[PDB]
Amino acid sequence: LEAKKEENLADWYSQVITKSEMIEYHDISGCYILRPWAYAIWEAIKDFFDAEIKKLGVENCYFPMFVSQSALEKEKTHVADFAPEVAWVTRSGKTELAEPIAIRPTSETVMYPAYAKWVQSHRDLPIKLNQWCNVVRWEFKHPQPFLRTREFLWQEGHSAFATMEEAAEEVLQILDLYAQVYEELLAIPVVKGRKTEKEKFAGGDYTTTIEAFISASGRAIQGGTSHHLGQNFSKMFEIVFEDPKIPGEKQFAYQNSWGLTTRTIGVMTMVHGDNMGLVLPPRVACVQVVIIPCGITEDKEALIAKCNDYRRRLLSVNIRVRADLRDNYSPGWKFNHWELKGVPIRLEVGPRDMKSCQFVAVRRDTGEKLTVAENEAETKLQAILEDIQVTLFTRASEDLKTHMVVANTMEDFQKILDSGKIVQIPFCGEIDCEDWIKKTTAMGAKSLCIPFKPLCELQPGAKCVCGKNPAKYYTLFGRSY
Amino acid sequence: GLEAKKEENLADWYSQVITKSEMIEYHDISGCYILRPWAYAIWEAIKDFFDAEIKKLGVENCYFPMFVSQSALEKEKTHVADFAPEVAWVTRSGKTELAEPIAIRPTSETVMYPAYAKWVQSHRDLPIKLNQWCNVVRWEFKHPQPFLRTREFLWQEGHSAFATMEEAAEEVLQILDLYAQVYEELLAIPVVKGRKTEKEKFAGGDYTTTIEAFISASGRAIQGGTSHHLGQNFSKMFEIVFEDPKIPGEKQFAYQNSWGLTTRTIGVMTMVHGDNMGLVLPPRVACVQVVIIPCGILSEEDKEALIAKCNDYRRRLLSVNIRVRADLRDNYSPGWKFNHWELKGVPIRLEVGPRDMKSCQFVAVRRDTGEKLTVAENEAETKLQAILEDIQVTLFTRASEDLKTHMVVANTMEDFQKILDSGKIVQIPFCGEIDCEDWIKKTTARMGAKSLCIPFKPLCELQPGAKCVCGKNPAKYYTLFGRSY
Ligand SMILES: Cc1ccccc1CNC(=O)c1nccnc1NCc1ccccc1C
Ligand SMILES: Cc1ccccc1CNC(=O)c1nccnc1NCc1ccccc1C
Ligand code: PRO
Ligand code: PRO
Ligand SMILES: [Sr+2]
Ligand SMILES: [Sr+2]
Ligand SMILES: [Sr+2]
Ligand SMILES: [Sr+2]
Ligand SMILES: [Sr+2]
Ligand SMILES: [Sr+2]
Ligand SMILES: [Zn+2]
Ligand SMILES: [Zn+2]
Repeated sequence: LEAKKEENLADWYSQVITKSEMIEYHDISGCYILRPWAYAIWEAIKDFFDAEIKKLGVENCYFPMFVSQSALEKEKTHVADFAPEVAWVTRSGKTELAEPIAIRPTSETVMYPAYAKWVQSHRDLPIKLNQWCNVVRWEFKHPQPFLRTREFLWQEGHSAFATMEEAAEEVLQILDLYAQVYEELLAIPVVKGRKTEKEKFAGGDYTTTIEAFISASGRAIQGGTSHHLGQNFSKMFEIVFEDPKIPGEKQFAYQNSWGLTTRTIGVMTMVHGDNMGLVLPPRVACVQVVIIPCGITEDKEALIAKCNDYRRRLLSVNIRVRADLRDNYSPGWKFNHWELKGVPIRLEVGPRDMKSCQFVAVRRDTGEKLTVAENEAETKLQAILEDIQVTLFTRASEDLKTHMVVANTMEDFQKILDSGKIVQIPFCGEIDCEDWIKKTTAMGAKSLCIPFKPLCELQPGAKCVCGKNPAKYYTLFGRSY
Repeated sequence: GLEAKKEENLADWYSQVITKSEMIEYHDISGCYILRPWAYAIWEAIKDFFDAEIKKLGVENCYFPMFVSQSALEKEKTHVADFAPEVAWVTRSGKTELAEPIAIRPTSETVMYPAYAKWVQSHRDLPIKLNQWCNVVRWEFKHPQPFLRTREFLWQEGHSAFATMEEAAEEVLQILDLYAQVYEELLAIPVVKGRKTEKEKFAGGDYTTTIEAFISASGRAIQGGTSHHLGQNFSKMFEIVFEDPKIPGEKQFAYQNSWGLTTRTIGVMTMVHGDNMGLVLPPRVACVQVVIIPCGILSEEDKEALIAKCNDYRRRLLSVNIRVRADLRDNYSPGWKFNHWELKGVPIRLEVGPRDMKSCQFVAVRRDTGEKLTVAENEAETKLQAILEDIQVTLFTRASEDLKTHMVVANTMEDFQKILDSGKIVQIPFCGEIDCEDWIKKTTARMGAKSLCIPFKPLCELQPGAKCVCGKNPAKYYTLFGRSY
């Protein structure tokens, strides 16, 4: 690895995702190849998230990718902010189609016409559906793998309820699931809050989000969204049901939508990566422990059989293990090779170590070498793997606890912002006031989220940073990624 | 209920079954359809089986971009010219025309193999075995059918690259056998293995092996999956070269394969095993093998014990890994739940009446035969298990017999069209020419019979010196002919 993280971060990120065999560059700008090393992280998120949403009653399905030109113009506010971001298919071959067809930037306009046919009574509720698919967002910003891409994989769960109470209860349920994915699988602490009126989902009531922080660039990034659509989309697609007790009364449905993309892997690379390469948390690592024979220079057949000893012993306790037993490369090459890929534990077996009933476990995060007896293999490695997961989170929590501050004035909010930090400021919550913030912070700082539990309680009567309107709440501000 | 009959109008019967079973919902755009969770669970059941089998062969999962460039598609010329009229093109961002239209993938050959060239440099960089589960757009202007003939479908596509051609030719038949296991062991659908003719083969590749199924209701056959050996025709155009391990400087081209399996599997399952009373699911891919339905609806205290007895059955059937659901919904009638789960094709319906609860009795109803057999509260773990395996074999026996009745052999063009108009598929001696294959489709329609596959094990060996049905060229093999979807 030639680039450093504190110096050239952009070139460091490109070398890390490629040398770790996670990302391969295509030739259409905005598209990237998810190699099996990075795809195994996405499946680990799928098998965890799917097991949680199916407890809540959500069922997986799949909807068409194509949207007709008439279906996109059904919800006016939904097509406003999405019009410049949508890609249209106008012909197949050299034959122009009947009507231009769009690729889905989101499946709200595709499913809700079907929700209207399925919802006809109170018994046909609640509907809870989810799908793992791909979407196209034709944005004119600089693409970066995982983080910002035109095409990306995600999940989108759409749920219609008969009451606003049960709909509001699922919004916070899904948002806390997204928090578990970042904190308990990726070891990334995030801040849960609400979006402002300018950066909320178009055509919806309110948007909840989780904001992760990257100390290498001093920028924050949104990791997931969970919107409460209210009756906005159900009033335009005629998603109504009959009241169970009152005869003849028909009430509109209350709908929610929530999503989580593959930038979860990107934030993991940005938060835990170092100048030695990738760093995978043991919870999502494709290979947790790699076994490498050392000191090879004819008693070698026993050393290989002893590496196969640790390999099968770790498989029975259900620990993802890989045995690199290639004779083409030196043990020093394998050390560099698997450190770039982020394998949490390196299991070194030497000739004298084998005959001594001991081995060496090297931690990817700290580089510490711990000699472990042969009998304690399954139990000590299970303890170090759990310790690496927490260590990556505590160190990430320390960088988030110290880079998030409070500022009540504009110049002190401006000063701390240029020091690579995100700030919570008393904010009035107006669009015309937020545009001025991004105009004077310059690249300019945008709103991140209105945190549920802010760092400090807002003083009653305290004004906003603009000095003209009274402040409504503390809003986390900063530059986005 | 069901407003159509399978023998009367199969087209309307197909629309009623796929929708009333809550599998397919129609989309605003023709040719595109919605995969509801009941149909998606059938595809997920195929996924967990086929994924674990290719994992044992060294294949790893990944995901490639859905957009292909105009330069990469025009590399292999024979491949693009055959796919060109069905390639959806992205030509607009918002209300602005792009300076260079990009295409949506109808297959990921021209997308992955450029990356295969960068990865393959040494001999140890082989073999590369990569698979991906994704959707594919093939915007054909022909008559669309749900599952069977859709413009967008979910599928899997594995792309392998080997150093020697022996391992490549070996894996083609390995994947082809896995496709047969998906249809025979799981879907209980008998398939015939064979190679595709030069007309129906994969353009730009070497040879194409495929599986074929028969639908007795329409008398038409259908392709269930393909496994193409690409040879070096693709590695030569994308420069996928590896240095020779012994000969210094000399670089060799890699032998490649490609295989795909689509969601058409579900449509073939519904077309073959579906009856006039709804869907019929094989117990292997059954999302719900047995359904507990509390029937008999007075005594609310005993009625609570009836729901309690339902949970005991659902709790005991889980210990034997029998997929069970207890429909304890107090907002639906038991008669509603009967035909509702019958339309979904649940293999067994476990009904429990109040008199049966107070007498060590319960009734199990088979979906394939409709046998209402009363079983005691003792063999609930063994009898239902014996029925589930008896349902799987019975469905496969009816379909394997239907194939033997309608797959015959004819040696003259006269006997060809006669048995073809009887709703059967026929194995004929064929010369293998593209022009002769086009003449067969035109003559047998005056609706045209197409070549299905060249069976590896035909019904009869070609007699030495046999002539084709055309009479102008010697026959090379027996080919399965018949009308197709
Ligand atoms: C901003 C930009 C710049 C250049 C090109 C394209 C794009 C657009 N693409 C995205 O915003 C993006 N890309 C990958 C993964 N997640 C994403 N959204 C993030 C996202 C979207 C929806 C729900 C939840 C989340 C976390
Ligand atoms: C023929 C037609 C008519 C009208 C509109 C569109 C289409 C095209 N549709 C397909 O080719 C299709 N559709 C769904 C499932 N499998 C498919 N191919 C079948 C298939 C392809 C590749 C590998 C394996 C299989 C079994
Ligand atoms: O696009 C979005 O942001 C929401 C969440 C997933 C579905 N729609
Ligand atoms: O499209 C096809 O038919 C082949 C098989 C999967 C990849 N390409
Ligand atoms: Sr009213
Ligand atoms: Sr009302
Ligand atoms: Sr492999
Ligand atoms: Sr040469
Ligand atoms: Sr050569
Ligand atoms: Sr001749
Ligand atoms: Zn203000
Ligand atoms: Zn001929």
